[PDB]
Amino acid sequence: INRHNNFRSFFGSLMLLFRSATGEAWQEIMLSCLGEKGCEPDTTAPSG
Amino acid sequence: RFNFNDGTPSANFDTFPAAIMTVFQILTGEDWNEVMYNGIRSQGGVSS
Amino acid sequence: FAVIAVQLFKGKFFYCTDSSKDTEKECIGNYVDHEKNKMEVKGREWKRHEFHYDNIIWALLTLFTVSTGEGWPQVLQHSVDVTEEDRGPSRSNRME
Amino acid sequence: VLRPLKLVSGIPSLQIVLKSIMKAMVPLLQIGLLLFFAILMFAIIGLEFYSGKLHRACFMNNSGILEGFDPPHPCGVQGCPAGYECKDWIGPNDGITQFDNILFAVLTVFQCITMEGWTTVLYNTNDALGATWNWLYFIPLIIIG
Amino acid sequence: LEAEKVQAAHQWREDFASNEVVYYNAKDDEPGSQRIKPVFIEDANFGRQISYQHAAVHIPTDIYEGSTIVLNELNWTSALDEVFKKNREEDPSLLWQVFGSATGLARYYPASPWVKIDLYDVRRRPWYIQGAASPKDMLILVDVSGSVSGLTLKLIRTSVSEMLETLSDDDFVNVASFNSNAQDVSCFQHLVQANVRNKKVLKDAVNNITAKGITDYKKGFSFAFEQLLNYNVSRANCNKIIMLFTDGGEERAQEIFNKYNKDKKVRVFTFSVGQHNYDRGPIQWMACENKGYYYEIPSIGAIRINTQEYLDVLGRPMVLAGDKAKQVQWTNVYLDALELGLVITGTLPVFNITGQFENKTNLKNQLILGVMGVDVSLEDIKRLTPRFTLCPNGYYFAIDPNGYVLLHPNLQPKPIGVGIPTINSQEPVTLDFLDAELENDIKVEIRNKMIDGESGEKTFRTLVKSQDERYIDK
Amino acid sequence: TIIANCIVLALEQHLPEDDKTPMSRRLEKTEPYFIGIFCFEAGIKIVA
Amino acid sequence: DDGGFLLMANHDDYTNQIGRFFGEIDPSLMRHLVNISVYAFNKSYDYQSVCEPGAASKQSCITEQTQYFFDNDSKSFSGVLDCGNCSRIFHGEKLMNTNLIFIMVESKGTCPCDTRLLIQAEQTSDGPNPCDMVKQPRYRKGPDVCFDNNVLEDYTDCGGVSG
Ligand SMILES: *[C@@H]1O[C@H](CO)[C@@H](O[C@@H]2O[C@H](CO)[C@@H](O[C@@H]3O[C@H](CO)[C@@H](O[C@@H]4O[C@H](CO)[C@@H](O)[C@H](O)[C@H]4NC(C)=O)[C@H](O)[C@H]3NC(C)=O)[C@H](O)[C@H]2NC(C)=O)[C@H](O)[C@H]1NC(C)=O
Ligand SMILES: *[C@@H]1O[C@H](CO)[C@@H](O[C@@H]2O[C@H](CO)[C@@H](O)[C@H](O)[C@H]2NC(C)=O)[C@H](O)[C@H]1NC(C)=O
Ligand SMILES: *[C@@H]1O[C@H](CO)[C@@H](O[C@@H]2O[C@H](CO)[C@@H](O)[C@H](O)[C@H]2NC(C)=O)[C@H](O)[C@H]1NC(C)=O
Ligand SMILES: *[C@@H]1O[C@H](CO)[C@@H](O[C@@H]2O[C@H](CO)[C@@H](O)[C@H](O)[C@H]2NC(C)=O)[C@H](O)[C@H]1NC(C)=O
Ligand SMILES: CC(C)CCC[C@@H](C)[C@H]1CC[C@H]2[C@@H]3CC=C4C[C@@H](O)CC[C@]4(C)[C@H]3CC[C@]12C
Ligand SMILES: [Ca+2]
Ligand SMILES: [Ca+2]
Repeated sequence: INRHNNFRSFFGSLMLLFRSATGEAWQEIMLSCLGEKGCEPDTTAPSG
Repeated sequence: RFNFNDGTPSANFDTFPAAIMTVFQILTGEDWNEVMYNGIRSQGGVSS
Repeated sequence: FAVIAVQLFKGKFFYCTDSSKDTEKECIGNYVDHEKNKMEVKGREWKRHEFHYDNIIWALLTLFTVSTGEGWPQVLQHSVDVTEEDRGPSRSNRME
Repeated sequence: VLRPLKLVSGIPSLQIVLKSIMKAMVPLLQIGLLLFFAILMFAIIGLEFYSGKLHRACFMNNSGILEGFDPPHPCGVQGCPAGYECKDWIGPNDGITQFDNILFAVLTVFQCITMEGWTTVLYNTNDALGATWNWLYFIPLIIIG
Repeated sequence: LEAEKVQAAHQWREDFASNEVVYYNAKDDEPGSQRIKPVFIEDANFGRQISYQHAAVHIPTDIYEGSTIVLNELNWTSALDEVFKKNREEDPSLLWQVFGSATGLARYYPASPWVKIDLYDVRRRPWYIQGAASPKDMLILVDVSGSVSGLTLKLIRTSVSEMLETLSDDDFVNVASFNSNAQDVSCFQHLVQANVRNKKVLKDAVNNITAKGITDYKKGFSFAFEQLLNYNVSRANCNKIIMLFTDGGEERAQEIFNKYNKDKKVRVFTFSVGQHNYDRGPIQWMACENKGYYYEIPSIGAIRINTQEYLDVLGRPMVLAGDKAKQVQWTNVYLDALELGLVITGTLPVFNITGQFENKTNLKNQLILGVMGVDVSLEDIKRLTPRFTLCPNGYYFAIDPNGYVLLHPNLQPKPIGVGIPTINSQEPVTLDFLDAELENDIKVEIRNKMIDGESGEKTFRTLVKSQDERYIDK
Repeated sequence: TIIANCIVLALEQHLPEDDKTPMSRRLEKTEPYFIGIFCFEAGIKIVA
Repeated sequence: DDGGFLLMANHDDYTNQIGRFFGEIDPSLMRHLVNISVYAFNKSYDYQSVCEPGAASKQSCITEQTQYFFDNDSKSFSGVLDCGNCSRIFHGEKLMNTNLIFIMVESKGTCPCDTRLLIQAEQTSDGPNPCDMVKQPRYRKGPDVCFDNNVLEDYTDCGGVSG
């Protein structure tokens, strides 16, 4: 899950799904989107 | 010919079991390009 | 097949971050890593392979990923390196 | 290495089985032709667009005129994102995966239609020419090829 | 004497939950131990901040503190802190006193913080190596057959290079290679004195070898045994060992060993280098059929720790000699690790003597506990030889039995250079008397009379060099 | 005979830079026998 | 002076480079002076010398040194210098109660020749060759205490059975 392969945008997610459908490293993606991964910094919605 | 400076890959053609395993893996068509890259750089690189 | 695969590689998919250590008792502390021609001090971690056969659910998931055809050479290599119940891998130990 | 093939001639039953195997595979030949043309069609398209565009990469790290990411980042028309500078690069897979001439293009297209590492080729040209139109070349190639 | 007695009365606890081990760990800012925060008052005779209240402990990076081996060592060594002080109160002008354990840790007094990555290991230090065993006649055998090409060859090159770091001026070494034909690797053809200059010739030669051919152990070992029976050249007349750097074979080479070393007067240490599946049986057999040891080097991380452990085998005859094999030795002039300048180190091994009252264990008692050492700076020696009662042309100088100068006006606190620096201080400062000043026919005779030891006087005419390297006068 | 030749070919081990396992040297000695047997079977079918 | 360093000049172009080795500026006359045995050199090696790294910070290396001095006790010297299709005659007298020498030769422009420079400075090197030093090594005396091959030794632990 990096700048090339991520679920950030609709077209990025569509490309990721197509890549998994062709079976490239879909298990690696599954592992990389599994668990307690660090979260993207939200620019808006301030919090304490 | 597969023992490079960083080590020989698991998919090599040294022994008969290893050669048959590599051929089976290429037949299943999984990561065959990575074996082809080793087979090219063992015969003299991309030049020859 | 998953039940048979469990009895073959149950608990044997463990490894230390440095190849010197073989069990979890030794795999603790810090060590110097000589990868990519550069030294670095890293902690020792007793990790498990991402896809294993510790129980039947993990065995089923691993066999599904193998059936899809993805990453199965790496799983085969890990299974071949299998040595014993709670020991780190030995290269090409069990090629059968 | 053809010595094991002498068993086929030794046993005529294996000869019959091999004859059946070959006979079942004759009608596929025309399909193979339709494959080759496709491989010829895209390779030429890859020759007019990607030829020589994968020879620079981000290297400058003030660490010995070397280093860089393990999946090396090829340079393009925008430059490196950070304190890296574009420098001459041998090639993605040690200079193997590229569209320099028609043979390299044909090999790359054949590797792509087998769905083995085609995403790496797509991403190599994404950061070397922009990600705007590259998807228009690889998505049909998988769908058609 | 105290370390031997205190260690003998050790109970070897297995858990340190309640009775924690309290110690000061250097290079710091884990269960089973408690740390110490020291005061670190400034004090002269040292370039840093020290503390006389306790002794610091250095544990190398690759060794985990808190394991059973280190924690047991950290207990019985805590009784050395009292003796460390008793020596200092009895002699206020005393420099570092250090006990280098065979475990890998070093406990030194007074306590000072340790000085990128840290690759210090007390067992590799020249003062430890010279007291862990006697001089040797090492002869390295390198297998350069085809099967070692690739990763194994570059591991063998680094393993041999790191093995030469364990040799000193009293040890004599040669490197030979064999692939269906045994030959020397360099321009030597016999055992050389293994000083700084000679060790670089072997390092460059061993870094230029290529792998091709078929292994032949009979021809490789015949050349090795012939090299150790020369006696035409200067040698050590001590431990004669053969180091076989290979990967794996199927030849026991029995007929050679029952021919040359029928009485087993030559040890054979065999190393298996690289990641491979070749049969190690012949390699393991000839290793300990000839009073040797077998080592495995599968990666770079195992190079450093496996090319230093052969000194445990060489120390067995020294331990069995008992109190006869306890003599203080002094090393060559070298730069202190803790930035103290040029120093020399005394050295005395420590023996592990549990159960010697009844003489019943004798199983792990043939290994040494470690090496005790005390540092003497060259400024201490210079204070005992005042030079202001004689003209600037007059001076003192002292000489080693190897010819090196312990004290000389031309000795400088910089490492001696070898070769030309071509780019893309762990070596000692060993400067010869004949290189400190202008060589002469009389100087050689005078120096030779000092090597063996005999008083005398000699006045003569000589041409001497000026302070600035531009003039010469008689 | 063909089965035996297949087994012999299956036991070969390949080493880099002109290196031979001692087992492979012994296997190299069996080739003239197979060559002679195949020459005999070919001669029996060419001229007879 | 005693060492061939320029202390005086006549051209007023050498006076700018005062205190310079004569062989760096007049190699032809300097080399001949060594030959006629008025200046005698021996070289020596400095092992504790810092050097600029070369193509493969700073590191230590051996730099060969050289020094010159009066060889013979003769006072006056006269002779003819030959450099090729030219002839220059020189006369040399040494100042009394001083380490100075006075030389007079014809101008360098008279003889159209230019020999290679004879430089006396810190020149990095690698000698002497250790390949032949070991054939005739310096005298040394090692320890007389040896400990090996004790009959009580165990040596029953290999490196293989334990592992
Ligand atoms: C000086 O010499 C003495 C004796 O000559 C020596 O003392 C001996 O120390 C060892 C420890 O290294 C004691 O060993 C006992 O026996 C085994 C050792 O293997 C331990 O049992 C387990 O063994 C396995 C493998 O064998 C090991 O992995 C495991 O960690 C061990 N422990 C477990 C499972 O709990 C015993 O536990 C161990 N004894 C104890 C109390 O732990 C010998 O008994 C000691 N012998 C004597 C006479 O005291 C001493 O270490 C030497 N000096 C130094 C500095 O080492
Ligand atoms: C090893 O550690 C133990 C525990 O710290 C030491 O045993 C203690 O020693 C003190 C001082 O003599 C006694 O007061 C305690 O009663 C001892 N037992 C405990 C604390 O359980 C022991 O001395 C250490 N060994 C050495 C050689 O110093
Ligand atoms: C040097 O050692 C060699 C053996 O390594 C020996 O060579 C001898 O040479 C002399 C003269 O040629 C002859 O006696 C024999 O040919 C050689 N053998 C012996 C036993 O003498 C000898 O030990 C040394 N060479 C010398 C002393 O000249
Ligand atoms: C230093 O210079 C002296 C004198 O110039 C040289 O010694 C040579 O060898 C002996 C020893 O004095 C003399 O008889 C010779 O006349 C000297 N010259 C030559 C050419 O042999 C030598 O150059 C130097 N001495 C050394 C290096 O020990
Ligand atoms: C042709 C395709 C379907 C594969 C057929 C399987 C056969 C030919 C292969 C696959 C796995 C192979 C085995 C893998 C590993 C070992 C262990 C080694 O120490 C001896 C050989 C042996 C026992 C191999 C013999 C050949 C083998 C049995
Ligand atoms: Ca795939
Ligand atoms: Ca071999």
